[PDB]
Amino acid sequence: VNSFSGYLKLTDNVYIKNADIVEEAKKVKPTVVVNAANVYLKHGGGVAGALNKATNNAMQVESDDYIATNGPLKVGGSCVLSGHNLAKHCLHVVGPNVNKGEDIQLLKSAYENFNQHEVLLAPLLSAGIFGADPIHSLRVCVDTVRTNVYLAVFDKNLYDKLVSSFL
Ligand SMILES: O=C1CCCN1Nc1ncnc2[nH]c3cc(F)ccc3c12
Repeated sequence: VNSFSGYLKLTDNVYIKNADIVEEAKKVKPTVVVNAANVYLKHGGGVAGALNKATNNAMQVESDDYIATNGPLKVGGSCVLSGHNLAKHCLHVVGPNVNKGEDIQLLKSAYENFNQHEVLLAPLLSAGIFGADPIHSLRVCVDTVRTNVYLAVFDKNLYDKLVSSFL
């Protein structure tokens, strides 16, 4: 038993809710919140900008030190950093950004990072400003992630579409 509330159960291990991931994280304090990161951990907009804003820019300060030490992430890769006031940890995962011409097949690799964590609160990778089809992203999630994932979808219209079309 865990504290996630109001989710629709899609599969054995995948759950979905129309919610603002920032508000959900603040209320749940999950062990892991996933960020929709880029390879430079520049959290300027989308989910990343919202999560970073909710940390009062502490996520960005920590991220800049991470990059200065380690260099950029790989597309499809991830790193674990602090969850600040939102979660114990933030798993920064880089899905491919279609608006940069990145290969979509990397989306499966991106989701594989979730399997290193027993339970996660997450957005749909490569959705939103990353330009992928969220219905495809949901399919890859269900077919790749084996750990327990609670997906927060900000847009109510999109949430209803994802549910209604789910196979
Ligand atoms: O809806 C979708 C589907 C693909 C990613 N994505 N974006 C979010 N998904 C969940 N929670 C979110 N909170 C936000 C706050 C913002 F300012 C901007 C975007 C989001 C967001």
